[PDB]
Amino acid sequence: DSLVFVQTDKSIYKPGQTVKFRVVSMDENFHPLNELIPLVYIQDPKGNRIAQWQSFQLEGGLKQFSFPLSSEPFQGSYKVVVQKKSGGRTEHPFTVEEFVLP
Repeated sequence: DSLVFVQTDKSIYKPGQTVKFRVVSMDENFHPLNELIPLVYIQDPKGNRIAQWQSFQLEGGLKQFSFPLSSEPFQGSYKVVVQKKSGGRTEHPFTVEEFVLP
């Protein structure tokens, strides 16, 4: 039983930008944990797993990832999903949008 959570460097990204997120783990008293996470992935508005990293171990209590969005990506709400060994899961949404007219 540890506290894992996800954080993106932004809440809203525009086409062409690289999404950067961090997976963090800690215990009560906020002690950093070098936890081995079984799964973390990004899901787009259509429900696709456009990126996925397996069996990685946190260093210093966290691990950073990045995902370069294409120039014409689906727009709307995405989500980073992390699955911890204990079977617990955590979802962190983020959006990608810009709109046709400036």
